[PDB]
Amino acid sequence: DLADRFAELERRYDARLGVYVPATGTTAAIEYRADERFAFCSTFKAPLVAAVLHQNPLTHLDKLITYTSDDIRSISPVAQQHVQTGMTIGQLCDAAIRYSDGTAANLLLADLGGPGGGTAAFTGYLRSLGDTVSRLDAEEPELNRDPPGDERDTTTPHAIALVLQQLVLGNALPPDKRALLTDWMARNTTGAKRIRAGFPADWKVIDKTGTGDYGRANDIAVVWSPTGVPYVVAVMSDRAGGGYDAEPREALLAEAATCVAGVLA
Amino acid sequence: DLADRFAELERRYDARLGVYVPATGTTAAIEYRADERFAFCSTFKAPLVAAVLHQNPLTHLDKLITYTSDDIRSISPVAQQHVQTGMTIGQLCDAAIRYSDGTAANLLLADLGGPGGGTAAFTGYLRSLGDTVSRLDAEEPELNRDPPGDERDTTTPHAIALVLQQLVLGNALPPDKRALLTDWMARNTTGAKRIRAGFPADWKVIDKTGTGDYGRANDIAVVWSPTGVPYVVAVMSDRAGGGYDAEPREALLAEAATCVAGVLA
Amino acid sequence: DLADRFAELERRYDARLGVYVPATGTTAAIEYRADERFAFCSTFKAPLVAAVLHQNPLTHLDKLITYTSDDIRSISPVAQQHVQTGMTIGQLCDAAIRYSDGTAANLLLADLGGPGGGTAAFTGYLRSLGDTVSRLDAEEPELNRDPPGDERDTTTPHAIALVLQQLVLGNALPPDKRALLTDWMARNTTGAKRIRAGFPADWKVIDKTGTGDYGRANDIAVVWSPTGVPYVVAVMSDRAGGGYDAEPREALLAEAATCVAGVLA
Amino acid sequence: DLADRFAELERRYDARLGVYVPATGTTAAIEYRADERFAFCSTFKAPLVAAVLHQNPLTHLDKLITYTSDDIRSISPVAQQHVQTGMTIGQLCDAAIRYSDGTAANLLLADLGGPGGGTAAFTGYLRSLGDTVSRLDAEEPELNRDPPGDERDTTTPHAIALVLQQLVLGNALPPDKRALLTDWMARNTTGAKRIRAGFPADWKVIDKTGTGDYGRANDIAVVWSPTGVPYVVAVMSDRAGGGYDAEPREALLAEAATCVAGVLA
Ligand SMILES: *C(=O)/C=C/N[C@@H](C(=O)O)C(C)(C)S(=O)O
Ligand SMILES: *C(=O)/C=C/N[C@@H](C(=O)O)C(C)(C)S(=O)O
Ligand SMILES: *C(=O)/C=C/N[C@@H](C(=O)O)C(C)(C)S(=O)O
Ligand SMILES: *C(=O)/C=C/N[C@@H](C(=O)O)C(C)(C)S(=O)O
Repeated sequence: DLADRFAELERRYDARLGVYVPATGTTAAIEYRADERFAFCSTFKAPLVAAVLHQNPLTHLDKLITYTSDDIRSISPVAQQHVQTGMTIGQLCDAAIRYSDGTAANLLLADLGGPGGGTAAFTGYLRSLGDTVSRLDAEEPELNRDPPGDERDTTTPHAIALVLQQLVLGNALPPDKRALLTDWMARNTTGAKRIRAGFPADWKVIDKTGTGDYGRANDIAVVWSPTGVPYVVAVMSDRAGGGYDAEPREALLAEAATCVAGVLA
Repeated sequence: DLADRFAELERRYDARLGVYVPATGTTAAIEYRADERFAFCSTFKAPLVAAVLHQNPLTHLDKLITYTSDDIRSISPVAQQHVQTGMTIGQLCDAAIRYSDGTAANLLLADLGGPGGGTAAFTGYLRSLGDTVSRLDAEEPELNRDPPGDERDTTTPHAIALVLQQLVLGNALPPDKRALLTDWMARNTTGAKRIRAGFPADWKVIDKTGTGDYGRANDIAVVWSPTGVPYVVAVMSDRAGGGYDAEPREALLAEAATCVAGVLA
Repeated sequence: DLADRFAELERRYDARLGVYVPATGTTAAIEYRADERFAFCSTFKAPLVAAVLHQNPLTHLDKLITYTSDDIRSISPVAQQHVQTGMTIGQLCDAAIRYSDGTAANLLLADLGGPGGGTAAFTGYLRSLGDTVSRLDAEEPELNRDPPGDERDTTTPHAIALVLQQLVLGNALPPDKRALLTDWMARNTTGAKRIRAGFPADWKVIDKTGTGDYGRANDIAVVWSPTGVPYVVAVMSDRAGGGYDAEPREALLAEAATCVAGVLA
Repeated sequence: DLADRFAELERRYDARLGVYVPATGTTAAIEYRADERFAFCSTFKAPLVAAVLHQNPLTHLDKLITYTSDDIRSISPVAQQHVQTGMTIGQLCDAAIRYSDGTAANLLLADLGGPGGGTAAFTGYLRSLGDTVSRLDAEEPELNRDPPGDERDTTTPHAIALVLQQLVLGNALPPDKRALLTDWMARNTTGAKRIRAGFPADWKVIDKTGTGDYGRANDIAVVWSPTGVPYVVAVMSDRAGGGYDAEPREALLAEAATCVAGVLA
């Protein structure tokens, strides 16, 4: 009967809440709008880094990439400060995950190559991981402002949680590459008020946030209980009824994570 | 059903969980063995300090009390450093709440005066708050050693929660005296791994812990939601099956408070 | 003295360092190459929006400005996503201060009006604050790429400090317009590795950075001691011996700010 | 001329200040009352843990130590909650450093073995490292209330900084034991408003604090530059002119640390 509390949070925040938690040997899966489509936003930056790491040897992280002023089309708090110096693949992976750097994600997508600047190649990496519903059709910041009902650049809480499970807890990556992604998400600096704020301090939380227009605000995370049991939590939400200028509500994601924590205790 | 999760941690930690959260205008009351009798242990020092504040004026806190080395009976991290100087009533209140000092509580009990070192006077104060169930018959450290089934020095999560609601949230004390009591519990240094560990960091938590033999571990608390809504959480537990030297499981209290936080979210 | 440490980092980083801390009532004035001219770079946007605040009332902030793709010339993380909808006056101020948007600054210069994109109007506001030395002649991205020795688009560490002192601590703007200017500089997102990284955490730091070619890296800041004492710190630097594409060294600005924080404590 | 700022801090805070920083290869040695005697306070718990580490193998840290209520003679936030279950030697080393547990330090002194609870063995360990000035004669908390002028339980900022240098940067311990002591001092929870508050955030600071009567406030630490250069900072202070109940001033230690940070920059 956890769907009642989730439905009450939707009424309180005027939002559509989507929550999925994969099942464990001891607990059942938590599902609220798990198979509904929400916008990817910056949450695609976590499997994108894994895609770059998967198709390249570890030595590729030192390849320097140079870009111009016209490449910075969205908020890039790190790419903005290295236009003259350039950036390696590893620095692009660090900025895309920890600071949600918009330009870093577009260069990482271009590093994947192929049509669409790497969007079709990234979606192919999800299909190889069993993901059958997610899709990425544009770059930043276009993928954030898709109209409601448009299935472009959307995923499901059920789909993105399984992808995050194989990248961190599964064997989709070797231990050396998987340890790089886990450390990057563990030091994320944009999710202090989302899933991290809903879980107690003794719980470990690595995450990658995502914000867009129409009040969109998601956060995919892997949590560790104080005893050490790992759970994957996928929380996504939008407020498309409020319009394009709808303000996201980070408290809804923090409140939903507090509901999930009581069930996982 | 929260009672099912409240019935698993008993089997998981081999304990007897007692939870009570007084109902508010928006939320219902959380009950699990709420009317079952649990030992006061060191939690009685919260209504004990409020008793001294109730009968005595503000200037009574500056009254010095002397004591010899014979009066130090239980754990007294502060009393073992003022045997030559003595402590004023205010210091004994600060030591009894924040550090759970055993000798300070015995001195505050004798400060109430009466039969048995101020125990009957203490129970008499509990009766004025409408609590006719709880009782205190012994002094430190004998009240922690009462065998199970015995009703001496016992209380219930139902009756101690309403008492804390009257003292901290109600009008049991005038505002200037109530501000002093809340500050001491807000700076408690013995409850980091109990209710404070089970609630998210953005929740304010004041508490007074209680430990004892037979695996007794209690924590009565008044928590505040990130929006400012106040609740009262009373969690008590023991493991009488493990014998006299049963080990108290602090993780059971912290894990129980997370369940309460989920429903209260 | 401080001048010898200020003469060491220049050798450590192969740069030309310029510091100025205007004297307050308590301590003296820290000066090192204070009157030597350094490039304005993106630091001119701090007094720019203050000029737009001064000669227009508060209702002018709501004025909409429509622009095309050809107007995007320098880096513009915020201005590049509002080509169809346009931006307001206040939105251009927030983007030019917090994100150092080049397009927003070139539009703010045009909003002040006048000849040559209104650069003389900008300097037409500096002498009114007493600044005789500083000058601005070009728009982005041309003011950043002036050759060394040229005096166009230059100020001095002595010249832009007292203006920042007048604009944050003096009486240059009314309180209604002062609150907005200070808030925008406190939420700056382009200078976490400069003066902010040099001062301890308990020091409030508002700033507006500036970076350009020839290894030019500036940061003007108003810091507050843990006790509430305000100070104006202006650190400008270039590397005019390494070519047009010399790498700017942010570490020198953070080390110089630490060398300023020592005497101020 | 850095001794001029240390004197003004002595004048402003009404306290005697002791500061020593051992000279590295690039910088010189910073001294201010470095050879004067200051009380040990809780700073002796850093070499005490290293003493137990040095005299015993790694698996000795798993030995369970049991104690009674009488062993809690000072503030012991960790030992007070483990009277029933007991504490291992590894847990005693953690609590003595991170939480400055009083009972844990006394038990570790007994683990060293020797006359008067093992204080003669701890002093002998300091003589082994080359320290011929420091001395420990009392236990907790008697070593904190010594009168001014007494050499009992005192060291010097010059001697304690050289002891801490070999224990962390030197090779007084093998890398396995040395990594445990460094990790414990890195996660200290009692020095937030002392040396840590005086250094920029991008400097890594491990430390152990000390506080006692007569306004005594010490903090020994090892800091790391943003580039990775290590320095040892020993800051001690008292206010013995203010009497037994003289309040300590943590801001004096934080302000003196900011002066050292600017010189080491
Ligand atoms: C994730 O990829 C984020 C984009 N950032 C959003 C934000 O809330 O800052 C936008 C859509 C507003 S942006 O293009 O900066
Ligand atoms: C508060 O009054 C005390 C509970 N005392 C326990 C403790 O953990 O300190 C005992 C059982 C150890 S005690 O009889 O002091
Ligand atoms: C102020 O806003 C500065 C722009 N300066 C440079 C920068 O790194 O941001 C450039 C390279 C964009 S300048 O191109 O002419
Ligand atoms: C280590 O230096 C401290 C022991 N405790 C002191 C403190 O300030 O925490 C005292 C002075 C309170 S004590 O004598 O326990």
